[PDB]
Order: sequence, then structure tokens, then C-alpha cells
Amino acid sequence: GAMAPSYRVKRMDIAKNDEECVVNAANPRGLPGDGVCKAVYKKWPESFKNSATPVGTAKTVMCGTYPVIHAVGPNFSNYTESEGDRELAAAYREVAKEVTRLGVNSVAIPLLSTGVYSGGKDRLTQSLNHLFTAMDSTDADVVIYCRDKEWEKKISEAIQMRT
Ligand SMILES: COCC(=O)Nc1ccc(O)cc1
Ligand SMILES: [Cl-]
Ligand SMILES: [Cl-]
Ligand SMILES: [Cl-]
Repeated sequence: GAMAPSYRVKRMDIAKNDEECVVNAANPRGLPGDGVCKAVYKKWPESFKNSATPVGTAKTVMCGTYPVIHAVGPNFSNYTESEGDRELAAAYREVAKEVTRLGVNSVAIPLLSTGVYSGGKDRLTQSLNHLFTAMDSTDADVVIYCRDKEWEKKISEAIQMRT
């Protein structure tokens, strides 16, 4: 575990992370995809061998010794708000199981279902609160990656508001 487990947020490409493992915002079919998934595919393409996994689950594939945790958030275009909310919470619980199993002291994590799986809605708070619900019982340092300047501010505020 980390001596004093923390949450941080950085606004940059998660492919450039400084953590012991990464969470991919994956699709269920293990395809290169778009956004974070495409960045992950470019950086760690070896980790897409048999990475397909259902919605609401996480599947870890090693790129060398570097773990890539493929977490499949729901596409809110396809799910009802109720069912999508349940699957989004479930994907994060599976990330927390994998982070724990791996014994890492840090993890880089994007906000699941906030980009092209958002169904055109702002899901920062929904996705971040499911992240916290799952990750709060873990002792890894968590570094959340985002690209938008206003999202960085809002994630940073949410982290600071609970310290
Ligand atoms: C069951 O754990 C498998 C594993 O490889 N874990 C791991 C631990 C630390 C690290 O920095 C990278 C990976
Ligand atoms: Cl960058
Ligand atoms: Cl997304
Ligand atoms: Cl963002």
C-alpha cells in the first residue's frame, strides 16, 4: 500500500502516466477504439491480447510487467439511466478488485463513461462518485487523468472537499 493513500488529478494523456498500472476505458470487444482507449492501444498494444470482457467488468492484461486494467463502462446511448448507472458502478468495483489483486501502490484511472459513452451528458460527478465508492477502501495512490481544464478544476475540488 501507499504510506498515506491519496487521490490526485492531472490534465494530460494517461499514456504518459507515472503510476504502477493503468486503467483503460475499454470497449467490450477489445478493439483499439477512440479517446483514452486509442491512446492506450498506441502505448500498450500488447495489452489488447484477449482483452474483450463484458460491460461492467475489468480484465487485466500485462504489457511486459506493466498491468493494463481494461474496464468496460456502459455506453449510455444503449443503456437506460438506471441500468447504465448500475454497470458504471460495477466496472469501478471490478477495477478496485484488480488494483488490490495486483498489489500496486499506485494506479492511473480515467473517468469511465464520460466521453463517447456518455450519451451526450455531463457525467463527471456520477462517474467520479462511483470511482470514489470503489477506490476508497483501497490503499493505492489514485491519479485521475482528464483532458478538459474545467473538469480538472471540478475533480480537484471534489477531491479537496473530502480531505
Ligand atoms: C498479482 O500481481 C501481479 C503483478 O504483476 N503485480 C504488480 C505489482 C506491482 C507493479 O508495479 C506491477 C505489477
Ligand atoms: Cl499530454
Ligand atoms: Cl467514454
Ligand atoms: Cl476530460
